[PDB]
Amino acid sequence: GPEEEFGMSLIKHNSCVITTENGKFTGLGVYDRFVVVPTHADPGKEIQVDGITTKVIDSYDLYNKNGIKLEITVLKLDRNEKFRDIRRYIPNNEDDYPNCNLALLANQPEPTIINVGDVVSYGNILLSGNQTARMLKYSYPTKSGYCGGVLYKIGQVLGIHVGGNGRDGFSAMLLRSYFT
Ligand SMILES: *[C@@H](CC(=O)OCC)[C@H](C[C@@H]1CCNC1=O)NC(=O)[C@@H](CC(=O)[C@@H](NC(=O)c1cc(C)on1)C(C)C)Cc1ccc(F)cc1
Repeated sequence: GPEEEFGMSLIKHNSCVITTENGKFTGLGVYDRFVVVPTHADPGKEIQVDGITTKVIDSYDLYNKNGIKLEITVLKLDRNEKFRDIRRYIPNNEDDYPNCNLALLANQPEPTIINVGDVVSYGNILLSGNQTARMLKYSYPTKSGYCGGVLYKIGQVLGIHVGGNGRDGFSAMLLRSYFT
């Protein structure tokens, strides 16, 4: 089945467990030594990538035009390994996406693929009191430990999981123009 194989491939080549003072998160390698984590992962001067202490050269928290956070932080890692370029899989615009999946690595016994169903561009939400913009919503009972999880569909890297309430799950949207 090509979409599930695409999912495991994306974890093999583009996923990693980013560890910070806040705990372990699924990091998504986007291109060269750039990786994204939830902004609430709160990455310091050094983070652990798959257990290896790594220095982060620069840390860029992503915000929309009106100053609201996107809950995406772009990390530029000090390390030899280069990530495969998945940018061509990233959407240029906001949209809705039926039958999506979530690729989990951190806090999981092993790389796990969860089907969260239909996804909708849901607008701004309040995560633990904090306004957050460009939210993809889905009706799936996502749990603690899922943050950083890569929302995807065959040939499509849609977003990274950042929150939920036992009922629904929310992902920070990935847009191509952010990785330019
Ligand atoms: C993922 C965090 C993680 O894995 O960290 C590893 C150390 C986690 C996923 C949720 C836990 C419960 N269900 C989940 O899917 N994210 C968080 O815990 C963030 C906080 C929340 O998600 C809160 N939820 C809401 O605020 C909320 C709002 C709506 C419309 O639906 N749910 C609950 C835990 C109360 C952590 C976080 C993220 C972003 C922030 F700006 C602040 C805090």
